[PDB]
Amino acid sequence: WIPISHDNYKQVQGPFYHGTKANLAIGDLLTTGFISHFEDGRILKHIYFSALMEPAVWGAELAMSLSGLEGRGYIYIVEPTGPFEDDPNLTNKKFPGNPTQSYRTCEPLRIVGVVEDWEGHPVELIRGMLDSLEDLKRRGLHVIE
Ligand SMILES: CO[C@H]1/C=C/O[C@@]2(C)Oc3c(C)c(O)c4c(O)c(c(/C=N/N5CCN(C)CC5)c(O)c4c3C2=O)NC(=O)/C(C)=C\C=C\[C@H](C)[C@H](O)[C@@H](C)[C@@H](O)[C@@H](C)[C@H](OC(C)=O)[C@@H]1C
Ligand SMILES: CO[C@H]1/C=C/O[C@@]2(C)Oc3c(C)c(O)c4c(O)c(c(/C=N/N5CCN(C)CC5)c(O)c4c3C2=O)NC(=O)/C(C)=C\C=C\[C@H](C)[C@H](O)[C@@H](C)[C@@H](O)[C@@H](C)[C@H](OC(C)=O)[C@@H]1C
Repeated sequence: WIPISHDNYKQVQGPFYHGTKANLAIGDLLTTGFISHFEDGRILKHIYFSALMEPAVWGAELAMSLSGLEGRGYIYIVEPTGPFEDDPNLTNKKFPGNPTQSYRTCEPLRIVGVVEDWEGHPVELIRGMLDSLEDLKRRGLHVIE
């Protein structure tokens, strides 16, 4: 397993997926739903995406739940427009390496397509992460812009 950094992200093949509450068209830039999060003594602002579909399904479900909104989110096929790196939240935490192929970037995502069809996770599965994210939100440690 090879860590993805600003030195080697160009070696990562798409496609990529992003889950969100944002309602945008193909060709639009995602400048919304960046996450302000605490890391190494400061707030950083990143948008998150994956080379696999399922992490974006989680991203859409949690975007909708944290926003208190009804229904399924949106999943976009995306390209980063600047350097990206492993999401440290999902890298050498619960699993070795970055098995969900989840990445973060400081620059907007380009929407290049839409995912229409997916099977969601049961809400019970979403509740434990939502509880944790609600607390981090209250503490200003992870905040959707
Ligand atoms: C694609 O990721 C998803 C599913 C992966 O599928 C799956 C199978 O692969 C996972 C990987 C590779 C992990 O590394 C991981 C993990 O590191 C983690 C929790 C569980 N966290 N919590 C719930 C259990 N509770 C005891 C502790 C808090 C996980 O479940 C997973 C996990 C999975 O379930 N982290 C922790 O336990 C700790 C120490 C802190 C958590 C902090 C916040 C809450 C999270 O970081 C937020 C910012 C998000 O990152 C997640 C919600 C992910 O949603 C997205 C869209 O990113 C989600 C895991
Ligand atoms: C008393 O301890 C606190 C210090 C407060 O004050 C303050 C100013 O000083 C801090 C120090 C000195 C840290 O060293 C620190 C830190 O190392 C860290 C996060 C924040 N972590 N996350 C932010 C969200 N993001 C999506 C995931 C990573 C922090 O906020 C802090 C932090 C503060 O905020 N984390 C990480 O580096 C990594 C790599 C992962 C952590 C994973 C989970 C999420 C955490 O373990 C959860 C379960 C909590 O245990 C902490 C958040 C503590 O919060 C409480 C109330 O217990 C906090 C350390």
